[PDB]
Amino acid sequence: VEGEVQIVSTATQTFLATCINGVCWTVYHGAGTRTIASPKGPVIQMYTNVDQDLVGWPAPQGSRSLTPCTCGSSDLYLVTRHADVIPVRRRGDSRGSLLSPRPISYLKGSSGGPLLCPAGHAVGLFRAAVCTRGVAKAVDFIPVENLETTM
Amino acid sequence: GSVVIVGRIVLSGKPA
Ligand SMILES: [Zn+2]
Repeated sequence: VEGEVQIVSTATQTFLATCINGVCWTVYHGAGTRTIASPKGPVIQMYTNVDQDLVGWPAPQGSRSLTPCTCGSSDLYLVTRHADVIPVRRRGDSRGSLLSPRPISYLKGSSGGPLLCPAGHAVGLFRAAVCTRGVAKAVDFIPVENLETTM
Repeated sequence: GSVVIVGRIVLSGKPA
């Protein structure tokens, strides 16, 4: 079985990476310019865009890529590091509102994960949780278009 | 340092 989402870790933190179109993407605030481990040694990033808070390495072993969304839906679904699916209503180019706010703890460790559309295709990459007193009611995400463009 | 893969998630729930 191959996975589209990788649960990754650095010495300091744990987060997620998502394979889209042959590339393993994640948030620059989690990886930085770090290289990714492989059994033949570390492999350097293929893309790095601090502005978009995006980095990309060649897709790793045991993974499969996600297909970018093309339906244009606003009913998104966030997948957490625990495999939980959270419905999100898209509010704009890079933001959506949780249909049911969750305590921030529920979304921790998930940056880099995918925002999926009704067809399970990639809409964007979860960037950051937008909190209000410890409760995550919305999220910021990097549109797949930015990834497509970076490539 | 290096980013290591600690686990994986299959979106379809495929057991195989
Ligand atoms: Zn779609």
